[PDB]
Amino acid sequence: APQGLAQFIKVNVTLENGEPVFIYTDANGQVCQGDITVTQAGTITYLLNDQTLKGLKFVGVGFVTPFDGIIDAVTISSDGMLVQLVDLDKTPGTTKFQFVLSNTANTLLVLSPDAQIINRPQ
Amino acid sequence: APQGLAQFIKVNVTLENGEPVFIYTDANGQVCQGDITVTQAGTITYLLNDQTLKGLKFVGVGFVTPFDGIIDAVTISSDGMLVQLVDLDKTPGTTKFQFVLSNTANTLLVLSPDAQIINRPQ
Amino acid sequence: APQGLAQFIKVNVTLENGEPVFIYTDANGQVCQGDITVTQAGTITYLLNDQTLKGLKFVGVGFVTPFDGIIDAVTISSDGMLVQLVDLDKTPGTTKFQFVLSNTANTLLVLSPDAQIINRPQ
Amino acid sequence: APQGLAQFIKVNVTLENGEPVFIYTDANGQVCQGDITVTQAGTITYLLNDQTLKGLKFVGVGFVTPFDGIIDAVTISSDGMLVQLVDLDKTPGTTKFQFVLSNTANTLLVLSPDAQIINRPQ
Amino acid sequence: APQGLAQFIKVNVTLENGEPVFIYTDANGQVCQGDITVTQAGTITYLLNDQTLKGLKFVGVGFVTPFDGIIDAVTISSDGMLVQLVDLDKTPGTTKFQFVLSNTANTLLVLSPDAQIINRPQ
Amino acid sequence: APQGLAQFIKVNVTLENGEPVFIYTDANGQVCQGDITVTQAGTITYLLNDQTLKGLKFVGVGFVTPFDGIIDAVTISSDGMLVQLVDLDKTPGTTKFQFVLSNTANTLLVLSPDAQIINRPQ
Repeated sequence: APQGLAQFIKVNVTLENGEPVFIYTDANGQVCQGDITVTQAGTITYLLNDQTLKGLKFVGVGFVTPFDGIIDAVTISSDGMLVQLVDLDKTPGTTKFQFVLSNTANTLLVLSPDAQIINRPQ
Repeated sequence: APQGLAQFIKVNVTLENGEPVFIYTDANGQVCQGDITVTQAGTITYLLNDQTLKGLKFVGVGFVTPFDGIIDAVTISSDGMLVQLVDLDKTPGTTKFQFVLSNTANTLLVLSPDAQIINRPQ
Repeated sequence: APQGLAQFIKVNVTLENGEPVFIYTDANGQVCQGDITVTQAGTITYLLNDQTLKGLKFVGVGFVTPFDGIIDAVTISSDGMLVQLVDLDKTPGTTKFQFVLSNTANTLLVLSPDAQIINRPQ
Repeated sequence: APQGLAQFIKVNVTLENGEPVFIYTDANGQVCQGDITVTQAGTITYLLNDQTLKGLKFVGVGFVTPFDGIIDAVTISSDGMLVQLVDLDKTPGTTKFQFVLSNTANTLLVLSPDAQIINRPQ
Repeated sequence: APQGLAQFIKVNVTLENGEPVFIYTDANGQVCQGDITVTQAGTITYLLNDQTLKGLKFVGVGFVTPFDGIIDAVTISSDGMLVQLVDLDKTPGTTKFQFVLSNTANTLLVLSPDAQIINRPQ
Repeated sequence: APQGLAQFIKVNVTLENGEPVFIYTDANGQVCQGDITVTQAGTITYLLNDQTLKGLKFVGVGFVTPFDGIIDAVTISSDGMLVQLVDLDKTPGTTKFQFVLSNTANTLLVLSPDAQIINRPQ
């Protein structure tokens, strides 16, 4: 049976001047931008590395255009350390998303700056 | 004992071209922009009017700079129809925020475009 | 646009003889009774100051007559440190309510003695 | 091995004059008062029969004196139709409790009038 | 009014070779097997004694044949330390169940080996 | 940067003789057994196709040996329609797991029969 591709990205969050900074690293330890191109059906797994001491946990992934069909689903682990995107790469196009996190310092949700997914179907 | 001001804003969400559009109205029924100036301690109450048929519910209010002290706390009702901001208007400045909503069509979170709160202390 | 009033009350909880005692203070640090009169639309914000060492968190606000229309809605923060009442002060009358809290010592919910809200519309 | 007693009570909730009325029935279909005497270790199982059309669900059982040791624990089913009290009947005395329920009409919690448990150890 | 029987079982969980082992004890401190015979309507209360240092909490009780009517309901305490089974012992027969637990080491659920309930109605 | 493999399995659940039957299908529509061999780091995505009319939702994936390191993490979607396993395929060996589901007919959790994951590292 046909398999897709599984991509793995670490979401490192530090504090600079009291506020969160999101640094993505790839499987080689290379800093990468937030943008991903998807060229076949698959998954994108984001692992949280919270270095802020603010108790960050993923609560989901947010979209300004959530019905565009670029990302099919979001799954989250019980400890808020992992989020995964399912992308069946049927609908071509681009979508902008932001990570949504809770914190233990206050009751405000934390948003990352926007990142982009580009689908190029097969 | 000293009282603050309570502001009330309706968050009307429609669909245009399949995607959500956020229209804020004030207590007079006037369309207003998302930006609010806070000139003393108080609360801002947002009531969801979901006209999308996508089962939107508030899940919180998100901030790219959540530790800036502009908004002190966020409260949410059990049905996801109300969110309230507490703003003690001690720390002057401006912060950008986006509403975060769940939907019943898919498992992606919905984000509004950004809005601004400006604190001018007394 | 028309604004309402935002009232702020601290809910101090101590232990006397092993059991919780609720002491309300107002914005001046004055001990006040639990009763509030509402004379226009607005909000009431309750901040938990738990001095019990029993891990108290708000889980809601309870009413024996919940459909009386005196309080329109209750919102709660994610950390259980704040609850807010929305009172549009359209329907005149009085309602009795009790704070509902979880604790970390056991699986029983904690109730405050009853307090009253009196609505006097404009 | 030693067994305790399991008591079963139906919590019938109707609306009279728009507001909830709690009617307890016992295993014979007899209306009973809310008060129970516990004369050995055991459980009390409360089954919700909501006749209000307000979508009531148990969310817990509340106590003004939650650390008195009369009731050891509360368990709740996932559908909010059952709550159970564990009473090891070690500590003698009496405690007053109220059922705490959510509803689908508004975001206020619903409280029953108080009921009493009397422990008489063996 | 007619009463049933309340049974009490402690679910002791240790680690052997890095993995959980479930040891049931009865009200006398005797190790018992997981199997219970129910000969009249009643409850079975399971208390978690987690000796693993893996932060185990009950999240429910699972069944391969959940619609067989042997167990009528499951209730759980807010701290995940207690689960209770309601067994009205109307439908005779046997059912196999496993405890379902969360842990704080990872995001996998923990299952006990299967145990059996045998109903013998009156 | 290095990518893994993403596998996709549909979890079809029917009722036979009143009880759930789990039928797995692969990306070709072929019925497959529950067992999967993992030969490099990647993800396994399970999509629920509930044909039971019992309101099944995934609540997690359970393991009798949850600390064996075969599966690194489980993620779940907000609607309970998807669960995903992360398998970094570092630790070789085999583990047995069961799907854990809630239902809307009763408060018992639903377990699948066991399935196996076999890790063969690279």
